[PDB]
Amino acid sequence: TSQVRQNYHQDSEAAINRQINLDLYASYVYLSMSYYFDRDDVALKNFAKYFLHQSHEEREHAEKLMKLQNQRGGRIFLQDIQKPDCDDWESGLNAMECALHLDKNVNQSLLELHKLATDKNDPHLCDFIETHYLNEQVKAIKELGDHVTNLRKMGAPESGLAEYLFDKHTLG
Amino acid sequence: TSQVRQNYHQDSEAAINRQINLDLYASYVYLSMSYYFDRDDVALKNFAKYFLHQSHEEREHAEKLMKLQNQRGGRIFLQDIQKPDCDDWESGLNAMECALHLDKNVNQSLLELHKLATDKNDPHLCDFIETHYLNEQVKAIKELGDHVTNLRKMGAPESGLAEYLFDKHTLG
Amino acid sequence: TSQVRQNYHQDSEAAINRQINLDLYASYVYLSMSYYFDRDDVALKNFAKYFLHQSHEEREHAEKLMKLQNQRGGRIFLQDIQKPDCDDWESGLNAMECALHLDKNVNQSLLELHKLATDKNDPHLCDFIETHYLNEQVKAIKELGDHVTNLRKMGAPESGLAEYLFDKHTLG
Amino acid sequence: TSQVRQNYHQDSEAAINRQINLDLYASYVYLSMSYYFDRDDVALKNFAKYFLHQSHEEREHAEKLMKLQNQRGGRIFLQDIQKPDCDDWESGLNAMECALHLDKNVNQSLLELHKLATDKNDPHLCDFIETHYLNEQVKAIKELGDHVTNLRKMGAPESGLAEYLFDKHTLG
Amino acid sequence: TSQVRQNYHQDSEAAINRQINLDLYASYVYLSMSYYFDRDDVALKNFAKYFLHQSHEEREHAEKLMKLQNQRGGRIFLQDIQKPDCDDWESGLNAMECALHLDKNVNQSLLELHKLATDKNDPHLCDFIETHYLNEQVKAIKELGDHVTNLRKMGAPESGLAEYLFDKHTLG
Amino acid sequence: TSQVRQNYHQDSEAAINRQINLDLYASYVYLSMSYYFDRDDVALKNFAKYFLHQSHEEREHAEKLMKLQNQRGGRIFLQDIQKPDCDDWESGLNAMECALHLDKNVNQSLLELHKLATDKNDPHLCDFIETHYLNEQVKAIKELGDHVTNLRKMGAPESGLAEYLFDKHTLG
Ligand SMILES: [Zn+2]
Ligand SMILES: [Zn+2]
Ligand SMILES: [Zn+2]
Ligand SMILES: [Zn+2]
Ligand SMILES: [Zn+2]
Ligand SMILES: [Zn+2]
Ligand SMILES: [Zn+2]
Ligand SMILES: [Zn+2]
Ligand SMILES: [Zn+2]
Ligand SMILES: [Zn+2]
Ligand SMILES: [Zn+2]
Ligand SMILES: [Zn+2]
Ligand SMILES: [Zn+2]
Ligand SMILES: [Zn+2]
Ligand SMILES: [Zn+2]
Ligand SMILES: [Zn+2]
Ligand SMILES: [Zn+2]
Ligand SMILES: [Zn+2]
Ligand SMILES: [Zn+2]
Ligand SMILES: [Zn+2]
Ligand SMILES: [Zn+2]
Ligand SMILES: [Zn+2]
Ligand SMILES: [Zn+2]
Ligand SMILES: [Zn+2]
Ligand SMILES: [Zn+2]
Ligand SMILES: [Zn+2]
Ligand SMILES: [Zn+2]
Repeated sequence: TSQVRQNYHQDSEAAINRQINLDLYASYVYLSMSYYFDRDDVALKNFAKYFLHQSHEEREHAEKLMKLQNQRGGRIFLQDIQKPDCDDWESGLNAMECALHLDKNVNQSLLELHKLATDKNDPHLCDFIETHYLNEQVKAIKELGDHVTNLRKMGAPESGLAEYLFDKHTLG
Repeated sequence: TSQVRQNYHQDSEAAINRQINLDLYASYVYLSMSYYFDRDDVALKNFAKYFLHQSHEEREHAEKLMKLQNQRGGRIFLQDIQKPDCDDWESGLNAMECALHLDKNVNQSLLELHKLATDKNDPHLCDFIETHYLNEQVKAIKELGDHVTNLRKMGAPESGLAEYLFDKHTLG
Repeated sequence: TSQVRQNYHQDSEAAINRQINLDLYASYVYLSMSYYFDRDDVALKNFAKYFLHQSHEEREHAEKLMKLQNQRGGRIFLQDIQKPDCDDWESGLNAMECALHLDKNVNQSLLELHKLATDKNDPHLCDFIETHYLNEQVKAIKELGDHVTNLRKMGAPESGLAEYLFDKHTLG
Repeated sequence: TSQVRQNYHQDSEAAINRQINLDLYASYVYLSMSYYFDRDDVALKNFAKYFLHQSHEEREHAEKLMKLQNQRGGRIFLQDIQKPDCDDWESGLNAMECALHLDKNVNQSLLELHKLATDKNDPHLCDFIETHYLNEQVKAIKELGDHVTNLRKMGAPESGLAEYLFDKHTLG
Repeated sequence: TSQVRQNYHQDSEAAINRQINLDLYASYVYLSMSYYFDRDDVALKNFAKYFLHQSHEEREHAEKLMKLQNQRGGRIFLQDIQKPDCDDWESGLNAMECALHLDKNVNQSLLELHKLATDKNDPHLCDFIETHYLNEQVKAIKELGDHVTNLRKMGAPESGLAEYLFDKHTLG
Repeated sequence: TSQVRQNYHQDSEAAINRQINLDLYASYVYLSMSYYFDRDDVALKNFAKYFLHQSHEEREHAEKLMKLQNQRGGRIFLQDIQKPDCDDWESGLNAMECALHLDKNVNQSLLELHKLATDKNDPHLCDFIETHYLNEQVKAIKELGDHVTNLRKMGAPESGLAEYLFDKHTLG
């Protein structure tokens, strides 16, 4: 038992390790999405930049959870980072829809982690999740919903004009 | 009778109280419109910002009339602020049409107030209305008419592309 | 169901709408109080400025809750904003006592909203209330209590000297 | 009953008074440790500076809890501040071990206070503890653990060279 | 015997330890007084600030004596810091009267310490006391006397107006 | 076939995808190493910072190869990123030895990729590898060798003093 460990349940430690993997996975999905939009036959530079930004953020989230694990005297155990479900993301709209679905999955995991912390009477962990993650997640989900709505209203994915203009006027 | 009161008719005092309520109502309508455009399934940020600006302006108008009432030795009596007629404003174009109709209603009230002031030989009140309100109202009505025209010509409300581009290029 | 909605109970959505109305009501009460102190037969300019500041803050609170409602995929429903209970607020002391009572009522509502969020296992909503509102409310209530105490000790409301000096030395 | 008091349980009020005493005690322990390292036959200036910093911080914590007690309408009751268990702290390593043990005791108290606040449905108090204290405490405990580890690995307490170099390279 | 110790009598060493405790006690009394004036039913912010300043100064005095003890090769022995005689300090005037009495008690102790140093032919200790403490103490006592006089002349403690205005015009 | 593709062999495209995976793996190994040194029972902050820097660099390498793949009209196919061989890295020295071995493995892969490019008469790819990667790799390997030598000469891993001082004087 770590000399620093206090009020830190085994289950919480395990759940933090799983959340580290999921954040890294989410980083990987966004990395794949980013370079899809970098292909010469897709060529939406600001969609590419947008997803690369999300990729780096998810990596930073994982790093912050790795720091938390050590702060509380838990031990980090890393797992393979699974390749994303798609190699080809179809269109700007489809990628935004996929991002939205991903972010709600990550959100569900965070909410389950918060519930566990509550159940184990770990107010430090509850506070960590609420402060660093919950509102960020809500904001990301709202932003992706907004983007999906605008793309649909503009006539995406069938209108390549719509995705081009959105890339310029919203993501640029 | 207030020690400051001079040449200030009872009817004028009453009409000022009614105009305070109407300006507050107009503030409320614009507040409702603003956050409609903030919904994830509408997602026109500059339409939202535009109407929030109008909301605050209408609130400032009411405050300035409350100051006038006290300046002249009248007594402010506040009434309930009625909820707007709609919860869902339909489209950018429809909201601009509704705004236009509202502003002409407020204008009619201001013009009736000015007529009353004229009828009661209250040149201070005539000057107050002419200086603070009449030209502002004419400008707002012209601007909203301009916006309605551009949205219609662009193909709104059926073209979600039209409302998107207008949001970016005129309201942004 | 909104594409963004997640872990957001119907009851929470409804309670947020009620809190929006109450914050707007509180804005209205403070607006009425402010211009009472602007009357020529009251003439306490810093009491007027103090309450106008509270009015605007309460309006900002409502706007922030309207943003939250949209962030979570809820739908804003606005209700009439009731006129305050008084047109004449009596004295600086009486207005401060009324403000204190109002702020504790708003606080009770916020605490009930937080309890609901807890009961519905909505840590994002718990965090929103705790972070934006609870400590602000506690501080406001403490400040109003302080002001009431000083006014009473100075000899208010019977001493117009007391309210004059307080206006200058505390609120100025 | 204080005019400001709301949702503030008697037990919470009492627990805050006890935490004020414990923070003051912790301040006192660190003050004693600091000047031990200031002795001519110990003479580790940065160990002295390190503990004096912790002493002042603990004093500030107590002051902030005294402010909270008044904010909520509780009444501060102060108790004697007990002298620390030791007059002679032995070595840098032993003092760091003692600091670590102290900080975990203070942490346990804070966690029990948070549990009480939760049990009494006092979200303002839960938020106060989580925001001002829990993460600070976790960070302090991690830092002290780090310091203990480095001192042990370097060969402390038997190596006066180890404590000298640590004083220079980590605490300086 | 410390390698640095020279011309430093056992009795002087003991008296320094007692003065350290008394300065810490005085710090504690002023801390209690400060937060009394922070209560919502007292609410004199500058009385609160004034006493908090005295609290910190007394703490600094103790720290400087702890440094002296080590400088001369004496050994610090800390004792419990007794809670102050009152939890409720009554009024601004009564607190200033209590402060005055406290400062004269601390002064008497300092003068007895100086007499001891003289009796033990310790000119370094005589100089330390004269330079760091005696004139500071005389100035504090004169200031508190001045404050008591002004509060009494203004009509304190019965005039809450007097204490309010003094808080603003002298302590602010 | 991509409209941009020219002189880009299928085998080269495949080898680039494998190198992307290996760079990401190397990023992951360094990430694991970094937070090992962040544990409270290891507590070498500059070893932690050093490996985190290498992690980010390897990620940037992968991103640059993903850009190259698109530049040449190849198609990125991502694979799982395998967890590192160790969860516990033992000591600073052992981690530096592991880093050295890893970097020579990555170097061997880069050299095989360069040989393939040469065999397929792809001077653009030869130039890309030589310019972005080969000299960087040689420098990293030399640096890690230097670090291993200094740690061994200082008495690592048995001397915790050696690893502490190296952390301060070389990595700090
Ligand atoms: Zn983030
Ligand atoms: Zn990073
Ligand atoms: Zn797999
Ligand atoms: Zn929390
Ligand atoms: Zn929080
Ligand atoms: Zn205007
Ligand atoms: Zn205003
Ligand atoms: Zn109605
Ligand atoms: Zn005119
Ligand atoms: Zn354009
Ligand atoms: Zn606020
Ligand atoms: Zn606003
Ligand atoms: Zn009504
Ligand atoms: Zn919370
Ligand atoms: Zn702190
Ligand atoms: Zn302080
Ligand atoms: Zn004792
Ligand atoms: Zn909380
Ligand atoms: Zn001093
Ligand atoms: Zn100090
Ligand atoms: Zn006692
Ligand atoms: Zn002398
Ligand atoms: Zn590089
Ligand atoms: Zn990058
Ligand atoms: Zn595997
Ligand atoms: Zn070449
Ligand atoms: Zn070259």
